[PDB]
Amino acid sequence: FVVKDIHFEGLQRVAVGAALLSMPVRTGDTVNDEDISNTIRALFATGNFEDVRVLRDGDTLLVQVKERPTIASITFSGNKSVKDDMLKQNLEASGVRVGESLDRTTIADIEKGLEDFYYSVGKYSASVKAVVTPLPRNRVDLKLVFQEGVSAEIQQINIVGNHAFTTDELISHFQLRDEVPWWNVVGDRKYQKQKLAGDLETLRSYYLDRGYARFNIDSTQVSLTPDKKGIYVTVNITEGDQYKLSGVEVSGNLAGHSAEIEQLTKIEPGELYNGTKVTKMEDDIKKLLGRYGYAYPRVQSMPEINDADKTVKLRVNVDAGNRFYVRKIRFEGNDTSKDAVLRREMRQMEGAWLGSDLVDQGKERLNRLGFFETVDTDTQRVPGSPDQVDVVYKVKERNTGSFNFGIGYGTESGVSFQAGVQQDNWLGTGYAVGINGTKNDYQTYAELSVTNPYFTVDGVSLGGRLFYNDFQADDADLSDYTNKSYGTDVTLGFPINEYNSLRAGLGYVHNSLSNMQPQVAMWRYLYSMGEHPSTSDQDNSFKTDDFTFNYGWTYNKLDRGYFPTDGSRVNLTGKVTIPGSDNEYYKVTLDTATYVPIDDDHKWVVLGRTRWGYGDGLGGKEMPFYENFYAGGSSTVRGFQSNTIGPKAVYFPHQASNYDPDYDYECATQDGAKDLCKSDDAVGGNAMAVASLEFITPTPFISDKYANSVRTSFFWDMGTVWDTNWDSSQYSGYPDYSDPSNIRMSAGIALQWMSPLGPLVFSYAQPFKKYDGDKAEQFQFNI
Amino acid sequence: ERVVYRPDINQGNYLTANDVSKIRVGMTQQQVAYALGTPLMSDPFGTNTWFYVFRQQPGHEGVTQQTLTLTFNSSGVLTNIDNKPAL
Amino acid sequence: LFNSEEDVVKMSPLPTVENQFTPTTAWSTSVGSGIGNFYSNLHPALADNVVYAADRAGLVKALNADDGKEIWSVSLAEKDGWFSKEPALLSGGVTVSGGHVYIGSEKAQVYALNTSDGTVAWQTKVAGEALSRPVVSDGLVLIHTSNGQLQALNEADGAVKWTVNLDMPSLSLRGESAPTTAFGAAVVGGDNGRVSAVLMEQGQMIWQQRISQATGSTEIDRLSDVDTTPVVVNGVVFALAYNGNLTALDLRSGQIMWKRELGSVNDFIVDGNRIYLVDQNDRVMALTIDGGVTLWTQSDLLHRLLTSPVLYNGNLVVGDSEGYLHWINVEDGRFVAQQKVDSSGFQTEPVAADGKLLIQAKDGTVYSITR
Amino acid sequence: EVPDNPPNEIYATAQQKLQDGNWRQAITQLEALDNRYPFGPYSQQVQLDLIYAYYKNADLPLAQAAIDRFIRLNPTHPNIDYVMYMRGLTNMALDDSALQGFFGVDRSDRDPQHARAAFSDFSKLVRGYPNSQYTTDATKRLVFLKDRLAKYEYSVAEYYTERGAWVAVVNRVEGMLRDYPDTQATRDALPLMENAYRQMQMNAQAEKVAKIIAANSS
Amino acid sequence: CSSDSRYKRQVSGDEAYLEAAPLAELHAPAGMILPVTSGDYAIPVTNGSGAVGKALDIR
Repeated sequence: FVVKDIHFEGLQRVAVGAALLSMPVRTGDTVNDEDISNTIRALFATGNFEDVRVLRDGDTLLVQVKERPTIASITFSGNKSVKDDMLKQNLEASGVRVGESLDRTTIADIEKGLEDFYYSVGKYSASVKAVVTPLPRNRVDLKLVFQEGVSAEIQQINIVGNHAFTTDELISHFQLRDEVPWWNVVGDRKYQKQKLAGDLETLRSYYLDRGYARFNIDSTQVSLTPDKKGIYVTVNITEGDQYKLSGVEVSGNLAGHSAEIEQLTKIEPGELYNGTKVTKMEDDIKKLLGRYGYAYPRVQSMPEINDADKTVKLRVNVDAGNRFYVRKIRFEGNDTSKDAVLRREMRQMEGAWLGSDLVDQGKERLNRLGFFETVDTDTQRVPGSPDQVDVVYKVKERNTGSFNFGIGYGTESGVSFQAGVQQDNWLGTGYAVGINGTKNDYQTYAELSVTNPYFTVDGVSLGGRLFYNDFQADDADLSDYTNKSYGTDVTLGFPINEYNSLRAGLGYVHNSLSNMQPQVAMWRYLYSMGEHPSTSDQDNSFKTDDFTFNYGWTYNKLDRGYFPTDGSRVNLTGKVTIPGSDNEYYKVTLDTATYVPIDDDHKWVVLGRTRWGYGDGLGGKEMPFYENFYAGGSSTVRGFQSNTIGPKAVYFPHQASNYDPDYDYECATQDGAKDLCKSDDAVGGNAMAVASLEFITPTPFISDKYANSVRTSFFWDMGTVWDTNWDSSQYSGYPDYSDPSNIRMSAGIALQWMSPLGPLVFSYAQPFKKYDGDKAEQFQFNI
Repeated sequence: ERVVYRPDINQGNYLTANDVSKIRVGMTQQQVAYALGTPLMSDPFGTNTWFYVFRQQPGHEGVTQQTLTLTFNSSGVLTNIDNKPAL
Repeated sequence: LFNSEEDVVKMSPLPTVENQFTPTTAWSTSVGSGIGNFYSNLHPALADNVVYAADRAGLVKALNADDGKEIWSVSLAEKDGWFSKEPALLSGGVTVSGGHVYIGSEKAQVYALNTSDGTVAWQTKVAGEALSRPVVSDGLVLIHTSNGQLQALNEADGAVKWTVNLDMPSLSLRGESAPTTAFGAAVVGGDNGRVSAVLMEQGQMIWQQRISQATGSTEIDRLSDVDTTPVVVNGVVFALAYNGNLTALDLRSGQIMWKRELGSVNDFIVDGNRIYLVDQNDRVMALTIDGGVTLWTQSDLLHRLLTSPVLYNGNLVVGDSEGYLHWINVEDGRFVAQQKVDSSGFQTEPVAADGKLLIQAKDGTVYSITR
Repeated sequence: EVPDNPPNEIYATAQQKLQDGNWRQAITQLEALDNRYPFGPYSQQVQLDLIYAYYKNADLPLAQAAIDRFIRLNPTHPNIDYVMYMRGLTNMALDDSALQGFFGVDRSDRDPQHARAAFSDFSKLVRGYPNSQYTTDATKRLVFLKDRLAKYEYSVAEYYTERGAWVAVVNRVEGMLRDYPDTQATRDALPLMENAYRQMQMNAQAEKVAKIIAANSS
Repeated sequence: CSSDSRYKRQVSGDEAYLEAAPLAELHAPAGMILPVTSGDYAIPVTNGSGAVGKALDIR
């Protein structure tokens, strides 16, 4: 026969002419009925033709086909713990997807591989069921039922061939967990084969640094115990007869650094053998040669394990390489950032040999940046000579912008607002932005704090800071305790170490006061100011323009500038006055940021966060008590209401504040209570000693694309503020605040949520230890 | 000015004293390139001069430099061994 | 209520409890310690009026097979090593032959407790603990190790005769392939789904037959405790593969008589012609010795982890690892007595010895049962 | 998106949202058109609409994939003059897009990563389609991107002067040499290398720079 | 809920690619000519224009 035309039915994805290429018959090519059957199988061999009926109308072919193509959907049901996509990856492993050709034969073999995934993932007690639901014009839904019972769990380890270490404590060295005790509750205990392979190498490292160097794990076999959960496992090892580290016989391309090698090969001949030390000492050479230029310091040890005297002899073969590998360096991730911000943050220089650590230190200033999300690079040896390494610092940057919460009473009830905004190096342009202030109908505050942190090459931190408080606290008018206060401070950063930088500058401050409270310690401070006011009246106005020298210093060997895990950063701070100031005093303070990682993966970190401060007069005049310290409901001692830890304002039996608000804002005033009354408002002491003890924790219920953006942290808050000059001869019927044992206690958990405008912290903290005027707000919702 | 803690500037692409004695005038570029490799600067339009120049700054303590340039001919064969100390 | 919200899959209970006969106990003498939750192929023995019951925790008992009275008791909780009084941790079941009681330990250190007192009439540290009971036979202690090492000893000192690696799958594919002696040939199944025959005199492979798929690229059952211990009728190996796939095949050449190579069978007896079995369907069946033709069957015990089929008190008796005992029809599958005597359930198998029926439970351990 | 609907009606609904400028909603039609009929006749034209519609919707990871789709869909096509130009334009938007230019702040000091990639595609356009409707348009980018690379390259060459790494001065401007034969920032980088030579006591080599400075003073 | 006029959404866009100009070719005297060409940074200049920039807009 010969075909006049082929009746191309049933395509659903495939072109006709491409299918005509799949047909051995082509529209005028000679037809036999075997080639008709060859036309049957080849459309079956196309993998899209669920039925093929190549028939003919006498001699002209008439092909009747049913179509495998597009799977219109694949729906997953019962994948509680397992991701849809990794299950769908098995479909992508088996070459099927939404839009692919559905062979209805291909259900169970992939379903096997799904249960073979369930096999490999840690179970076998989990089965699947792919359900076909036909969709329009040939299409299909792949409904997928998942019958997930439970994973298999680690039950027992049997170790044989071990003769010097107990099996259970060896498991304690391992992560092969099979216990959460009843008077010891820890994390869970399921199975993974990756735990087994690694904790083999925990054991491989275990006997290694003991001295056992003919130690060898003979085999191991995990029980295929017929219950779908039973994980018992034989471990067959050879103990391997501890060897004495008897000598190192390093040579090779020592490059004249052989003495420097020899301090790195200081061993005790005959001490028990430590291959981890060998593992360490090889890297030290590779750090020794890595700082000498040798970027490829091939170091091949050979422990000649001499069992004849139960020792081991360390041959070490050294190939150092070339020196001037650092040709140049490249940078990526700068598409919003400044290149000079990046280029100023390096220490290993182009056109040099390799000092490998300056790269890492150059990575560490990038670690201490905090305007990044990843610190990484690409140290590409450019091909050709071994002097061409071009190090491509691809990194991931971070975000910017932050806003202060809390604004206004009402919405159009008198324009009052509280503000604060920080544009975070002005989007990383080298212009550090801190801006705040508030305008209200009772007080008005303005502040700027701007810095070019690297205005010049010395880390020159052009920190200009101004403020202006039109503070009245208008109860009816300025008669009730006004202090207008305004002034400025320019402060700089200084080259101190490569992890240290100083803070120094001069602070201007002019204050303007009117008719303040009958607090006698205020009067006492006024008497220490040589001012002799009326005590039963808020009638005393004051203008003072102090001139202070501020100072400070930063230490920096803590992990990250934004999300650290390990190290510490010491933050010296403080001020003194000058000749020319209207008041002569000092104040010193320092608060710490210390990270004690419980995990050595540093996923649990004890936080050392304390606060220290002290201020007093230089002689004659004293420190103003607005320069005192306050705590509770505040910086990290909180769970109280704001600034509710400290001494109190004992009011004079008072007559005239130039208006009492007439049974409002009563100050032992003309409106009653004309007696000495201790306040409840913590007006703070001249010494600060408070702290909080916080603990970095993850939460195992959050997706780790943004759980890593989150610091959940319990805490305990404690401490007091109290005044060293408090003389309770006058406070005889009152408490003493020259007492450091006014120590509170609050505790709770802090919740850092990284919002797109920076992190957002909210917390609940119950103080179970309170004193005078420790007013409380346990829920704390902050920025 | 009165700053003393000035973090130190360093630079390589230079040679040590054995490297000066390791080579001699008449060597090819390749003869240098086996023993010393490339310099990290050569002559881009003039005749090939192989620039192995040390640089360093000690903090508020001056500057440190060993200048050494190596002019070859057009055949890349050594014609000059310039050695020069710091400024 | 404090555990009322979580979710796992379910396996069917035991229906149709029938008690046309009264089931009782012979006595109770439970060690209590025993299998427990910790799975093992240790099983007791019963001979010479001595219920040889024990634990892998160390204690060894001699219970008088009239009342289970403690005749002697020693303890193989190990007094040394890295600690004093460490548990026995036994691999194999209880072998009692002569003046010796043999149990393979998971320390690969085997003993022969003199049956009259339990004193170790010899011990031997061996190479690799066993996936089988120590098959003490013909002057030899036939061992299929965890590593599948065919180790023969001398049963008067443990003088190791050889050590030969057997059919060996990837991990501890857990199945008791006990090395049996059939006419001076070491006959064993295999945890790799295959079967082999070996000269018992020296450890020389008579034949090895690849039979069935095991885990790895064709994943098979891990709930069926397949009896890869071969029960050979004189010229035909009747045994389970590691998946439970059944074949009948020549003892002398391995040549397939017939097969039911589809099985998920756990435990079996080749009872005459009527092969009684335990599926992981947990459906009883009487298969025929010439073609596995169902002479009768019974699925009245679906998704119950059952013990071995035994005939006792004139009925087919089977317990479970749930505590239910069932007196099956010897013919088609009817409970003629059903006994719920335990809640701990029976991991060891019924030993119809000394005229009694010895089973050791997980923790209600030794229940000697009659009707 | 769209149910299993008449495809031209899906296309016309998309076509209206093209004329709506409803690029958020046109792609809502244009996807579900090709989610059911990617073998449809204008489904390749849908992609040529989609590359326009992604870029109009600023959908660059989709404008990433659809071009690479049309790489695999139509490796030969007349509309690759549209595609290879927009591939640079996608990279042009991918390289620098911040709102600091509204504040009057430059972005040529920012990374020319995709501007390097656009410098390929724009040049791959005018090599692939030297006669296109986009040829002088990309060449005007190729004029603009080159100096934007050079102003980037001048900014990174600046720091090595401020560092004093005169070795790293020379080779960066040597990169500015081999890349840019005309950019004025290179002529501004020209005497600094001469300074760097005179700061490396290579004044004679710097005198060679001065004669080129004499040859390029104006 | 419906808002209205006076700046509902932001606006941006530029012809900055047109605002650049080809710059001043560097001449060097004899003995001082060094190469200045590398890949696409020697641009392939071809003509045949179309409307330039956002003057041309297609489907």
